[PDB]
This record gives sequence, C-alpha cells and structure tokens, in this order.
Amino acid sequence: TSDLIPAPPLSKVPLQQNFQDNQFQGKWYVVGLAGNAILREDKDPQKMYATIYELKEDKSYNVTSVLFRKKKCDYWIRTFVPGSQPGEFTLGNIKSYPGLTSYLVRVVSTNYNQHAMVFFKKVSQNREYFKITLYGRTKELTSELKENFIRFSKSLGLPENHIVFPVPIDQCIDG
Ligand SMILES: [Th+4]
Repeated sequence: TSDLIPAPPLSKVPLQQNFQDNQFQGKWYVVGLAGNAILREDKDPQKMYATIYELKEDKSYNVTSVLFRKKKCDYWIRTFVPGSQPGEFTLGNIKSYPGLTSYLVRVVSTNYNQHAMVFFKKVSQNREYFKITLYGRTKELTSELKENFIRFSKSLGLPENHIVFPVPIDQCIDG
C-alpha cells in the first residue's frame, strides 16, 4: 500500500511561453527537487545529479541522466517526444517501462542559460507520481530562484519535507 499527495491539475502548472527547443539543449544540474515521492533524508542527503538534453533530427530529445551512486557513474537514457504544445513532452517507448501507462513533461519556466523549472507527471502501477526539478546551468543558484521553486512546489500541494536541494558534488556530473 501507499499514500500519495494528489497530482495537481495541469491548470496549476504554467508552460514556458515561446519555448525554444534548441536553446534548452545541453547539461542542466538538478539544484532542486520536489515531488509526492521525494523525501528529505538528513541521514543520507540526495546528491546532485545532472541531465543532458540533446535535440535529435526529428525534434525529440535524447535525455541522459548522470548520477553518482555506489562509487560509480550511473547513466539513464530516455526519449522525450514533443507533445501537444511547445515545451511539453511525453516519454518515448513507454512500453519498455514495466507498469508505466503515462508520462508527461512540461517546462514551466526557463531563461535557457541559467535556470529552468520542469514539471513531470507519471502513472506507474496505477499510482500517480509528480515531481518538479529546479535546473541550473551551474551547481549554485540564487536564494531568490530557490525560494521561488519552494513557493511553486507548495502551490502544487507539497510540504517542505518533500522539497530537497541536492548537495553539489564533482564526481560524474562535471563530465
Ligand atoms: Th524516473
């Protein structure tokens, strides 16, 4: 069993206007992370990881996540397929993920060369999960951007213990 804070309606999740897919490319650090299955752990805090976006000829993204785990760099590859509006995506090859029936990505805000906020919603084993990432082009962002991210996370119904700021590291994510 399992008890989750409900996903917000999509009406509460803004979309970046005039989204520019070419400018969103490249490496983003995960400076903030919040969601209904994200929990602060002071015993063993979340380490920063990175996500690299590469725009393919057909305008899908190849999306590679890089995490430092058990002394090694762990890589995860996904495809984001353009959805109903620019800045919105669904997951490619969804059938290769057991239990997954739905996956949605919406770029909420970005200035492309410093920060972004991205919303994800998925249905897995019939459970609805959502998260929000605060991306930085660098490993640090201003207090202002972080407090905005906190405000936005709370507006989607998340309490403070479901909002995490991964600790900067140098392994793997400096690629
Ligand atoms: Th995932």
